[PDB]
Amino acid sequence: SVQAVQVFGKKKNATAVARCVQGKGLIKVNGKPLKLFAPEILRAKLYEPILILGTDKFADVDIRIRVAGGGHTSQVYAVRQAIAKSIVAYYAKYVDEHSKNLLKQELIQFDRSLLVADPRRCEPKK
Amino acid sequence: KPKPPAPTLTVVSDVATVAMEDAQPATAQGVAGGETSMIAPQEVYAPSK
Amino acid sequence: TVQAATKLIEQGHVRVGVEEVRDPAFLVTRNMEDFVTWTVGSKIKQNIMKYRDKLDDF
Amino acid sequence: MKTNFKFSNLLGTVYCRGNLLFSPDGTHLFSPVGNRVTVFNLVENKSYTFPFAHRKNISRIGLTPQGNLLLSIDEDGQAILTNVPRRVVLYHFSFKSPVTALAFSPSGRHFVVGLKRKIEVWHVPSTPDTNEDGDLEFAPFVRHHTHMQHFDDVRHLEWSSDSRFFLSASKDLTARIWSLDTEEGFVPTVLSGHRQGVVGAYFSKDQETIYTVSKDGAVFEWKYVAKPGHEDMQWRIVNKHFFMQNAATLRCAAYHAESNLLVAGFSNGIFGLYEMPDFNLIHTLSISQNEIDFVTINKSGEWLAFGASKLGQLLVWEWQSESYILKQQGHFDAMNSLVYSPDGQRIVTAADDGKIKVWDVESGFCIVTFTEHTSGVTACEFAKKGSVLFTASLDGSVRAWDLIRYRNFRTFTAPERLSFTCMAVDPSGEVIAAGSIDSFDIHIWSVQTGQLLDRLSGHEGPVSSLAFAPDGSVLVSGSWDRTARIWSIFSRTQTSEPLQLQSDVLDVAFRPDSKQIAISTLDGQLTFWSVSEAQQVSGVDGRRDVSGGRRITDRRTAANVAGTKNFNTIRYSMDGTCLLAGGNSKYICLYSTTTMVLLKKFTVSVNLSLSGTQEFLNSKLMTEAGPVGLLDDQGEASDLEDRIDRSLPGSKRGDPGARKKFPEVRVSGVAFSPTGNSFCAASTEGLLVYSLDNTVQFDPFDLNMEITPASTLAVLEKEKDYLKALVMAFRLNEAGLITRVYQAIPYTDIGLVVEQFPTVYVPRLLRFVAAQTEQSPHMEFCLLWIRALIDKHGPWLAANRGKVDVELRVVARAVAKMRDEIRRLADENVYMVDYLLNQ
Amino acid sequence: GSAIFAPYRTIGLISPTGVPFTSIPLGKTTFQITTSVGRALQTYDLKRGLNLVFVTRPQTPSDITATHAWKERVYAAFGDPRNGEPQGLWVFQRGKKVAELPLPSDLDQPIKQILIFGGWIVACALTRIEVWKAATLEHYTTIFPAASKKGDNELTGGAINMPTFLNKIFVGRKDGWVEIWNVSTGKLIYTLLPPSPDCGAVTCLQPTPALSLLAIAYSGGPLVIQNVLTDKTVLLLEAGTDDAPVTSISFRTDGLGAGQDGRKDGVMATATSVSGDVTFWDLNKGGRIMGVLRSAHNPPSRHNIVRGGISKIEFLAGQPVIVTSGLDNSLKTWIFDESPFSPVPRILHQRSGHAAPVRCLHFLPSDFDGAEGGNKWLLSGGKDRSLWGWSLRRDGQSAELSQGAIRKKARKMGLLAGTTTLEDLKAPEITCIASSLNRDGGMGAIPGKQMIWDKNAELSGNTGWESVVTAHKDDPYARTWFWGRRRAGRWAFKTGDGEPVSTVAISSCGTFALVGSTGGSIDMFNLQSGRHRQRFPSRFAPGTGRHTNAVTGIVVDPLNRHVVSCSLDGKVKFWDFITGNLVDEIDWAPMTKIIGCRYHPGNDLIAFACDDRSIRVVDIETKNTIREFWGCRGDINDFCFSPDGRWIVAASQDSIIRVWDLPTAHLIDAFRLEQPCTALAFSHTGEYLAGAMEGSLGVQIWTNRTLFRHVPTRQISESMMTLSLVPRSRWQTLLHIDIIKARNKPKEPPKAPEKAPFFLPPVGQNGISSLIPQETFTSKLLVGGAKGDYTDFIEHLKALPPAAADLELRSLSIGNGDEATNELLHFIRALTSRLVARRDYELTQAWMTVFLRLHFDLIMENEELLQALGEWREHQARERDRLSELVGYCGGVVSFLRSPRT
RNA sequence: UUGGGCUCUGUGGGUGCUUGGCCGCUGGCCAGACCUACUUCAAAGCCACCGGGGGUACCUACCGGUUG
Repeated sequence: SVQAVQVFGKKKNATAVARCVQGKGLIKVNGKPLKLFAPEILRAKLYEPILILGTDKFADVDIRIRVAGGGHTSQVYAVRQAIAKSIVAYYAKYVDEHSKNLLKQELIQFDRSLLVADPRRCEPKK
Repeated sequence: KPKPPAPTLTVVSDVATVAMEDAQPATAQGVAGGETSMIAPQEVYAPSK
Repeated sequence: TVQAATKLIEQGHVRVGVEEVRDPAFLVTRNMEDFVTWTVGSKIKQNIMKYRDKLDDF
Repeated sequence: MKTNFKFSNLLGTVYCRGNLLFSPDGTHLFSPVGNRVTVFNLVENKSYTFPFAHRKNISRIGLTPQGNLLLSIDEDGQAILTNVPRRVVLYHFSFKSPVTALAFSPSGRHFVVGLKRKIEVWHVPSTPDTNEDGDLEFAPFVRHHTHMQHFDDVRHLEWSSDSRFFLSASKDLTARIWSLDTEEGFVPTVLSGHRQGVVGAYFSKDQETIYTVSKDGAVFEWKYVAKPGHEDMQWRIVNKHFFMQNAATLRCAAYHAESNLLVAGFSNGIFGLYEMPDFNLIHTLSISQNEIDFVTINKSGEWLAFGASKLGQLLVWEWQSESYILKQQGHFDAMNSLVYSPDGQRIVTAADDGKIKVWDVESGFCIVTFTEHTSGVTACEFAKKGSVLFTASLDGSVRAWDLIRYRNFRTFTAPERLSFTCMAVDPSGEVIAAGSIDSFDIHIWSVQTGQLLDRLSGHEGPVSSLAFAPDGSVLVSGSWDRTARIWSIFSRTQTSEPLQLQSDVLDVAFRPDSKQIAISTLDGQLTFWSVSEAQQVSGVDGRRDVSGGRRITDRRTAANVAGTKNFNTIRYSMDGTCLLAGGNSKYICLYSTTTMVLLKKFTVSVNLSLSGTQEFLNSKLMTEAGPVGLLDDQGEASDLEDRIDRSLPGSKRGDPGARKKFPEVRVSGVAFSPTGNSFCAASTEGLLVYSLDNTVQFDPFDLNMEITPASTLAVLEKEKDYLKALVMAFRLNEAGLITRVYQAIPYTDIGLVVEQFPTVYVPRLLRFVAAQTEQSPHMEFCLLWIRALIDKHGPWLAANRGKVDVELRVVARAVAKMRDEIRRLADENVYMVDYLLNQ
Repeated sequence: GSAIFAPYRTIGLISPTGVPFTSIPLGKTTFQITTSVGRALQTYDLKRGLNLVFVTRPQTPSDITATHAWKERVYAAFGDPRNGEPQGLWVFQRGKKVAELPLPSDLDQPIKQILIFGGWIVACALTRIEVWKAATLEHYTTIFPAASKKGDNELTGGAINMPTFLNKIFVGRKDGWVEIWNVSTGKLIYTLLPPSPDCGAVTCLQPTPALSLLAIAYSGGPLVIQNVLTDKTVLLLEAGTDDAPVTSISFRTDGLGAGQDGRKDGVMATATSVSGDVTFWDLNKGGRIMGVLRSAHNPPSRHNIVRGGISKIEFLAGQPVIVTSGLDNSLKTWIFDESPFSPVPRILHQRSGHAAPVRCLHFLPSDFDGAEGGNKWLLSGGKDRSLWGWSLRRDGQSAELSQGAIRKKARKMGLLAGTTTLEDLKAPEITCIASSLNRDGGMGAIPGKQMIWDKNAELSGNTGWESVVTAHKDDPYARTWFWGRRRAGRWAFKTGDGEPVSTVAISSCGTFALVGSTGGSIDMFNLQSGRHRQRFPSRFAPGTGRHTNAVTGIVVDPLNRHVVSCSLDGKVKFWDFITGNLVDEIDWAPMTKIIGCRYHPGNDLIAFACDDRSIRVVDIETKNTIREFWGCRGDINDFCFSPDGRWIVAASQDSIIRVWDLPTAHLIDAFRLEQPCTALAFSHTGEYLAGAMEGSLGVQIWTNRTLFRHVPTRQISESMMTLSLVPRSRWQTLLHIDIIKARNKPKEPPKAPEKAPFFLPPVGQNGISSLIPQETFTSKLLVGGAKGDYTDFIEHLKALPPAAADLELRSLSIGNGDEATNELLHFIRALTSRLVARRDYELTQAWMTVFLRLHFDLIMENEELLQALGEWREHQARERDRLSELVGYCGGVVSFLRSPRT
């Protein structure tokens, strides 16, 4: 009813939950600000899909994020995949399908793992 | 699972391809085709003991 | 039970490997009784996932 | 490339349940498949079809004895007429009743048609082709007369020679004799007394004696003779005979009053032909095991034609020499795979019936079947050198045929007994791979050894799709492991690589420019990955882009129809520009592989006998008894071999039982003509062949204002500026114009023309001169043209090889055709006469 | 006339003119309605909906002025001879003219109305009544009434028979008199005078279901009912206002429906051609009224462009049904209700065409290759401010595309009562529409009910959104449409400049509708969203590319890379689609002023209409004009393409349509119409053309005589080794013709009886085939060798079928022992002749091959032909060496070019 | 915009290409009407779907006989 999509994010044993609902642009991880959540040097890496999308995509929404499990690199990676998959699914359910294809084409065009839980697998040379 | 794989023969003749074929007025094959006899020179004769 | 099952299949929610299912007498061999599962995106799948809280609309 | 694809010709079948006819000449063969009708020309091996269509299956066709006009009749009333040499629609018309009989008059003015009860004669409206100052009428069909002195279905009609009278075969055991007008020595009379129904009456040539053949195998010659008590003459029976076909009942009988021969076609698959007025058996023969649907004769009388409904089974049969003319087996299954040879003058199909069959694209005819495969046949594949095909089926065994001598020269079973569902082969023809539902490991064999090279593995479940890279090195498998597996094989140290997917795999295909590989996943998405940097160059959805639904027996809208949103297969274009895909769904998509858009979408059927083919259906035919096509009309017949229901309950795939009424549309695959400029989808109804209509659409390359056909002719004749004339001819791209100027240039200026000809315009010229090589009687002209081209642009074509690859291949097919057609005979004859002069 | 397009039909029409319908009952289950187009007549079914049963052919050359339909035949009088037009009456049956009525030569009057009864037909012209015996269709007499006054002698109103009176006609004068004449003797037997003679003229008259009572409608107002042999007035009614006279009347014979109980009969419907209302009276006690139907159509007005009225009423046979045909191209059949009482009927059937001409005209693209297809649905934007989806296939399955419960909106308000009117409530008229069914998924598009033009995405983006854009007159907002749902969507789009919309088009993929204003700005909206995304330009030099004038002619490339946009004055600007930015422009500012364009994909071709009466066609990639044309003489009304890039059709102000052949860059056709044609439309594949004239509502349909028959029309006006033509199949089977008969010999033989019938009667042309071309090949070859030209026998063997050819090639013989009698030697010399002719290398070598194959003993036994073999061998070795080196060079380097990295 | 909403029901259209309602139809009717005649010769066979193993007193059928 109310504009709401909910999207996971996957790593080895990091996993993250994010809730994309309508807003004016607030973003918090566990309730604390995004510019506060990381080992602060990876904060740019987390900032990435924002910097490809342009903020006005993020202008109309509001995201809560949950993360849990695992270490730091694991966590930040989970946050970014939740950001990406969540904003794609929010556009899917609530604006133009051509705009969803726009974000997906652009973001995937940048980096593959921002949309796929490509799992670390166990196939050495046999 | 399909069947037991059974041994099976099929006796060929020495006729041409267009003789083996089904019923048409004129084959898709041209003229360089229409003469090979379904069996190689190895088939028509094998030098052996 | 077989009411829910049969009605479910009539409105078509059960893929078998790749095909869909309309005709509730598709006999299922022992080899196929693993690859039965639910279809591309149905609300039954989302009943499952809405319950176990892995509901991810993507 | 330029994508303006239009409906070219039909193939994939030979016939359907419906009326067969001859041209009044005797060369053109008129056959119904479904709704669309095809003609086969029997002297030059030619064939095509007509661009009309019909919403149901065809029941009866008629033709004028002059020839040029055809009137096609589907069931449930609706009808369309067409001009046969200029194969266009002329008129549409609505009957509102199910036909049962049809006969054009030899007058070329009338035709008699039978709706089940009512009987109607209609005049034939004029055509704009036949009047000089004339046009189409608005409601052109005009009712002439109609009679309802009858009680049942009206089975057959036969005019007289004079077009004054005709006989009608009923179903209520009667025949009826009528006059077009009110004659003087005529009564609109009736022939009575039978046991099992007049299936066919016939006049003689002399309009004195007549015949009625009846379904219980009973013939009756009648004459207009007096009553046996002696102004007082009656059309009464003078003699009768039976065919002692013991345990059947015939269905279709024809009779040439010209040569006075009668042919009879039966329920036990064996027909009999007879010298009728003396009733002497010419002979009999079993054409099939099933039965006979329709029988016809040549106008001259030398040929017999038979269409059997159940199996494909169209055969024309020369009786005087006791040999066939053609005997064609069409699919009673779904066409699980299709592929042209790299030659591309032939397609081999494989259906789930067991039969596999090689047909040629020219002539539309089947040259061969292989039938040793004891189960439904899944996919097949060709090599680079194309002289060998590989087949995999559901018998659990792979077989490999050389395609110059046509034998199973390789036979595999896998040891731990599998059941194959997808196969592929190395392009060089060195190793086969096959992938299964029994044991999910993927299997590689080597064509020379034939013993098992290796199980590969790395798959959570069965491998659904198989494809090879045309270089010879890289494999891809695709499977419900949620994996796309790139298999690095023919280095020393083999490896895998995953492309993980958010979803599951249904098909994989390649770019000939082997950097690019695409995946069809069942959520609908298509994805192109760069093959070395194993990474997504692009992805796109296809759910709504193929969402065509409401298959019968579904209580969903065509909104939410699952399993009509899977792209069964994909294929890039011959250059590698447009991905073509098509599935279990009404529609086929065609996309650009650069910026990922729908270039072109195309329908797979218009028909409506078949099931889920028009994404909304209606509140008329939905009864309260459920959907109306579904109440079992296998329960109402007179044919016991129809009333039997040998089905088991619910098996979505193949069996002899064959519930096989209202099949759905599944568009079982597509294949591009490797010569380019044509492709064909293989579908449950048949095999629809679209081409590139570059003839009836104007398309210049890069024109100027002052470039006109008159100006081309001016610089041709007066100025004789040959290069400029050629390049403006190409710049216009008009077919007859370019043909004319090509013939116009003499064979000496070709060298300077190619010497200062532009490389922007070379490749289309190579295609065109290949077309000239294919279609024109000017060989040495074309060949010296080619020699000059290769002399000039040998280095440049060797530099590119890839933007020009399909044109290079069509040059290859031109030269190879000329070579294997002529120069073999040339050498053979010079050696022949040399030894004969040596004596 | 023209050379390409033949006239086929005028559509958009059920009953626009003033002529009333005529209605017959078929059996006890159907009622035929018959209505005049104006150049034809159609007959509709009543029970089977309101689909069209018969269409009248051929067209009358003039406007029809009268009709009536009997048990089978359609009698139609056409022609007002007072202005030029030839007149006549025709007899049709089942849409086709069976007969023609013999007019009196002395008829300088248009023929008003028609009546049929007994064995006689009577036809009233202006003051004159002519009679034919219907049993013979022959002229019998002519009735001439007389009055003292030039006015009073006029036969207004009409005439009728009573049901129980033998051969008596009842006519109304321009005076208030009704005259009874016996038609058998042709004698005026009686006349009846109007009571209270202030009433002027009998405006109508109708027999009642009771015996011998006539109802008379007076232009002065009174409705009277009178005994017609007693001359006894039954009732007066003051129902006609002075300048608002009644048009006509009818009684209810259904047997019940009056007295407010449902338990009474005798109801009168009456109507006036000044209104759009009709009126209902219970006749029993006081002849009371009970019920007004308010605005059953649009009433006629001269202040407005709206056209309408009420041309007739009728109670049919004994049922609650009443038809009214108006002049608003309008039929609505009404129905009395039983279970309650009701004053009025409610509607139960309808067919409608516009009340004003058609402004814009457009076709629908194919259900991409299916049946909904090229030539089914044509959208028409009528100057009655509406949008209609017309069916070329079955005219009934056309429909309006409503804008809601608009009629109920009016009824809640007072648009139907007595402020603006209903056209002023519906959206303004239509500048230009574009369609794209690249998403138009039909009735399922949005499940539910949706708001309209407002100024949620899962379900929508699953199936389907709106698909038709329309530019309107003076709104700054342009409008969307759900095509496959037949209603207005929810989306309007402004310009942002606020200037009223100039023109609108849509993406190749149904995604963004794009509008260009008269202010200059170009805007883009995503339909699934209904959201603005791009203005042209946003913020060469970027940021500054705005059009300085009105913007007509905006389209997009189908790849959606570049969008081309024409300013009315000045230039055409091409824009990077994704960036919203001006890439490349072309200006003709100081000499032209571009007034439109059409763009055909499949050709990358655009024609531009420019105010110097010219059309400039550009190929879009090479960014330069390619095909300019100067043929027009007024301003360009409308132009359209060919499917193929071969034709351009154009209509101008002077009712002159000129057609150009694009490849030859020439004039083909030019033809003048009776009216200026406003809009042009061409079927999405090449069969049909639809043109929209001015004034005449209901567009015209033409066919493609070129698509059927070939026309040679090119009149630009102002007012060496070769092959043959033989089947490759034929010569290859001539070489291979034993093995084919092996493969066509049946595996199991046919089982002939032991009693074999010897001497079957033969078939074909006297025992042998029809395939032998009919008129001694040895005589032919021998006389060619007596001559030097073997070419007759050569062409004979060329035209041979393969069996007879093999028979002939085995049938040779040396003969008597002479060099002039050996067909073998003559054959070899014919072959050497063809080789030095360099004509048929293939057939030559093939016939040589099979000849060598089956005559070897004789040729190694004879040397007189071995000489010929040696000479021919020299020639063939030369040809073989040349061609072999050539083709081997070609194929070898073909292989080297196809696989060089080895 | 001088009231509006949800929800349900009822009618017509269309959800496929525009050739009559009926009959004892080369014709007639729709208000119908006429109503019971005339008569030379029964038919050619075959096929024909029941769940499995098992019993056969009686019945049916087939085959081969028997009195009359």
